Amino acid sequence: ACRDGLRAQAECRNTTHLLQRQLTRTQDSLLQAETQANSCNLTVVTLQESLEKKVSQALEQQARIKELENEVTKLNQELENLRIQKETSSTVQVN
Amino acid sequence: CRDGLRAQAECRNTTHLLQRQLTRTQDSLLQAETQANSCNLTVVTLQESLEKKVSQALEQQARIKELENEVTKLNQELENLRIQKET
Repeated sequence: ACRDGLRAQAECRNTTHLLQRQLTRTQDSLLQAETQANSCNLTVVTLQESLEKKVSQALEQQARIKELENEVTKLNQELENLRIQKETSSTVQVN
Repeated sequence: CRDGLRAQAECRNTTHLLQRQLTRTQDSLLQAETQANSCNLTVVTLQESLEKKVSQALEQQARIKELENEVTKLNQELENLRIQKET
């Protein structure tokens, strides 16, 4: 009889009911994932900020190392010059 | 019956709309998870680059201190030798 109809209507009502709950739960999971992505992005920006500072600082240090190397070379040459002056202090032309 | 045929066609249209919304939301969910996973990789990449740059800055600071010590040393040697000469 119309028993078949009542059963079909119940099935459809149950299915829509279930789908609504699944939809709400999936949307909630979506928003949770988006919340995680947002937080992660701030972490990325913070790391990028710190890396920029360190990259600049490393370059500054390399310039300073170069400056100091040049000074050590200069002072070593001055010491070497004094040693050579002593080495040659008795050297004359004899021919 | 007809009381059921109408109620059924409607409930069918609603089922389909909800199934469509669910699919869309699931797909957006997967995309958001991928954004989070990609971001996680970027974090690891940056953490490792930052660790190397921090370590480089430490090595370079050690070198700077060594060189500064050498400069002071040589400067004093030169001053002692210069005072000694013709005093």
